[PDB]
Amino acid sequence: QQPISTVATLIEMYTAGRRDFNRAELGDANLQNVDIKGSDLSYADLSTANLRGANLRGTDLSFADLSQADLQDADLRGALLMSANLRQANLQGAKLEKADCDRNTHFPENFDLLKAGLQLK
Repeated sequence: QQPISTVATLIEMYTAGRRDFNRAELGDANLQNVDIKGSDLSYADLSTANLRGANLRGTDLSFADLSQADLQDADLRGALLMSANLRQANLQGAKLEKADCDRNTHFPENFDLLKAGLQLK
């Protein structure tokens, strides 16, 4: 195997039933409105990815680089965000209720974790 490095391939495999996309290199991927719920994206590079409206429910995004990702209106409910880098992510309208984080998750500056519904882990 190899880490996935293209949208086409990610989406082809995901509908093939694959869910391990550990270490995916998708740093500038256009993933607007995709449904990849339940995928393992831990350690992925999504640093300038367009994830607007994406369904990321129940995904494992631990250690992922989402530092300047566009997550507007994305669904992250139940996702694992421990040690993820969301430092300058656009989280407007994103749904984070019951997503899990830890002391090492880097959220944006004014981001209200309580109102967002985050859980510690």
